[PDB]
Amino acid sequence: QLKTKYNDQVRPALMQQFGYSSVMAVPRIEKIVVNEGLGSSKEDSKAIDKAAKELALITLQKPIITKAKKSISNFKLRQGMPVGIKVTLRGERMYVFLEKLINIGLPRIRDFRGINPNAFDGRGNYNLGIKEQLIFPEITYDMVDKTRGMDITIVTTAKTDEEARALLQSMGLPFRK
Amino acid sequence: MELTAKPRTPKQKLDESMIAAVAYNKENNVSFALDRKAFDRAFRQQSTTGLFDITVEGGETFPALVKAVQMDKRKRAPIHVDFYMVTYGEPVEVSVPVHTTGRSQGEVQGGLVDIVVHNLQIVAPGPRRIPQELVVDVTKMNIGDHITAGDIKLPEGCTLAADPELTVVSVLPPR
Amino acid sequence: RRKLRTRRKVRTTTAASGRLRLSVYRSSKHIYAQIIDDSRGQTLAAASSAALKSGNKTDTAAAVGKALAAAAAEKGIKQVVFDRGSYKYHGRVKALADAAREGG
Amino acid sequence: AHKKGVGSSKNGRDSNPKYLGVKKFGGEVVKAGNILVRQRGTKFKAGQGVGMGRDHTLFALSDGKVVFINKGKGARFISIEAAQ
Amino acid sequence: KRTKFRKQFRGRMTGDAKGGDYVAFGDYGLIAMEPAWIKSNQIEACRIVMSRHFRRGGKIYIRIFPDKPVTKKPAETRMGKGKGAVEYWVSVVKPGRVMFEVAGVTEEQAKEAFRLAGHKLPIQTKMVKREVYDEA
RNA sequence: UCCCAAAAUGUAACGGAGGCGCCCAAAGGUCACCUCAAGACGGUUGGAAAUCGUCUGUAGAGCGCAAAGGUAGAAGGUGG
RNA sequence: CACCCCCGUGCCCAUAGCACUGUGGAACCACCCCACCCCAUGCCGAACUGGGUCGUGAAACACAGCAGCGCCAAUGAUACUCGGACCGCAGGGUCCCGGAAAAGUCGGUCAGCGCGGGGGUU
Ligand SMILES: [Mg+2]
Ligand SMILES: [Mg+2]
Ligand SMILES: [Mg+2]
Repeated sequence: QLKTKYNDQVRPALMQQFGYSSVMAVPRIEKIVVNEGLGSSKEDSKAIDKAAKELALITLQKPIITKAKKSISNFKLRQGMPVGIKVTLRGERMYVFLEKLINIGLPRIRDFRGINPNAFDGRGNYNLGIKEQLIFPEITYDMVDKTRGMDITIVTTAKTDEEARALLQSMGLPFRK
Repeated sequence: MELTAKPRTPKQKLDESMIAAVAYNKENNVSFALDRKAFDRAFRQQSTTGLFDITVEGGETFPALVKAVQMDKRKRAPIHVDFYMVTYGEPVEVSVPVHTTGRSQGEVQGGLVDIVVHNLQIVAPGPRRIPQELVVDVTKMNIGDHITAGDIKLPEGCTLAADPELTVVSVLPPR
Repeated sequence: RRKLRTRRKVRTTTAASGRLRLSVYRSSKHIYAQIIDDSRGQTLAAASSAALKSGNKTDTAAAVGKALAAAAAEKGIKQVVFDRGSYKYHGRVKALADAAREGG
Repeated sequence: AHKKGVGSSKNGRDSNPKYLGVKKFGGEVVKAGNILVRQRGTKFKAGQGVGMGRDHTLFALSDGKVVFINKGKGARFISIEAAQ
Repeated sequence: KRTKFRKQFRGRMTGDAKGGDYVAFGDYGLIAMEPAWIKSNQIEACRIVMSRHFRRGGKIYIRIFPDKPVTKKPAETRMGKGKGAVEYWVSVVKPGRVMFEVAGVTEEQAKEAFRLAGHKLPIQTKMVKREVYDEA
């Protein structure tokens, strides 16, 4: 259930593609997240639950309610009030859910075709903006509430985006060429 | 320029037409007090890209460049000066004037060419051969033609201290 | 981060205290259970675990605490004070403590 | 009643009695209890031997001589290099 | 002319120029030789005058904006507090200062662009040219 | 509470501005820990700001209210 | 203080900071590894923490170079002013006498000074 081809396919192939002075200095993956900035447009003391309950069975992790920065701008805004939802993943659970996506997640996506190329976190870090939650190996509409979405963050030691992509792809990732 | 005295007391001159400067480098920072008029007729030309003979009373010719002059308000009259003894292979950096030449294709056109930056300071000049001016094109310039430092030809060696893309001049429109 | 060490350290009064402080660098397995005298940038004792260890390091725990408590003896110190670091007074460090906090 | 503004805005009547400053200066044989500085925030920070009241006031716990120390501004201290 | 927003009132005192360079933005320039209070409306009085003499090029610099509110007698009384936030706005010029400095027009088409512009100022001014090389 | 007030304190005017007659079971005691504003690139209903992420970032934020002083080794932000 | 270097802790607390670059490894350090429970992240043993290699030095750190930026900063002349003595109707200003800036310039530095422990000079 992963990590060998992680190094192997990635790591080695990396020196066998690049030239790293170590295995330490090779782009890896720090953490995968699931931001759930729902509500606001939907102040459902009830809807908030859909997410967590959900996120947790598809990310196997109780998330936190990233309450409003207390920001109270012109439109609907106020103090520190439940707005979004954060769920960070690293190492295990990361790879454990991660794999789902590389395996089932995206592959099992209606209208799916691949994912955008163009550099993101010039930090050598990549970004993923998922939408409809209806494409999850867990997501059950015949057992949920309504239907929503979500955003995922790729945190990678990658110093450069060049080094990023590869890692990202070899490790499992589709590109719409 | 035959400056002679150099005491801390300028009485013996403040009345008597005589300016009061100081010059140095890092070595000697000798006290100074030259003639008003002389310097007055002097600095004019050479400005700050002009070195002249400094034979302080006693016969000890010296080489220096005009550093910073601080003249009187209420009276365009000048009062204090700074000379930076010329070096040999490097003085520091200097301040060089931007100059236009040849009628511009903007003047006649319908507008007037404006020199955004009058004098311009460039990194390293090279003592012994330091540009006491800097002619510049303008003709090509038309309806809003900006010319930056990274344009003006350079006097073999000198490097531009001023940001290149910086508008040294630009043809201004009518009204 | 650092904050933690400077808060802990700062909270520990210097010469208003009169007492002495014992440190510790146990984020490594190279603790240093150092003892310093307020004013003078002097160190009175110390009882690391640098002189070998036998194999233990997170285990040499109370060892170094013991190696220090009795250590001051050859100086003769009665009142001292714990200026731990980030090290949130757990077991590893509590070691040195209790160890010394009784061996003294 | 009527239909305007209770009181006329933009005034300028009254202010406050006010005090503060430095009660004891550099080299004054303070005493147990003497107050040495009325400040507001922590202009002068409690040095060595100088107890600091609740209003950032600054007093002397023991006796001795008053000492002033100011490192690059920001942080200043009043100490008590006692005589004896 | 007038400032865009602010506090409201002020005071009054004097000492000679402090930040009125010389050459900058132009080849010719006008300098005030007496401590005064330039009324914004006495600036317009210049600008406009100066304009007329010129047709285009607009190489006229007014480096003396009015940062200063003055006041007035509401009619007479005295029993009340400070007054007339809006009498007008003033810009304190001091000796040596530079209110004006055209550039581009003939030496002469410059010595008239001021002459007139000088006939409507509460003080005495003289024109100037170059050798002005302090900071740049 | 600022300015006037003339670098100690103090100082007037129907002089120039602004607040208070409260609030907090915890917004307190102590003990642990965290640390801001803001922009840039990249990201889902979003798309101006805002939720997440990655850099910069002595703080340009915060401090129940008015301002000043003060403060990140916290007086700022959480829990026992 | 025999020479060095390294780890902890000071004084000092930007002329001791930053950056760009290079040096260091298996003594030290750090990353790293696992981590059910001790104790723990309002979600994540990321950080706290418990038990430990290898591998690396890449990151972090330590060190050294360097000055493009920061930080420091003259002198000369000046602003101002105690005191003395004057001017202009007034705005304002001057003379003699001591004090004397601020900004800028010459130039300056990428510290210095301790205590203790460790490992080296095959
Ligand atoms: Mg005197
Ligand atoms: Mg006098
Ligand atoms: Mg004098």
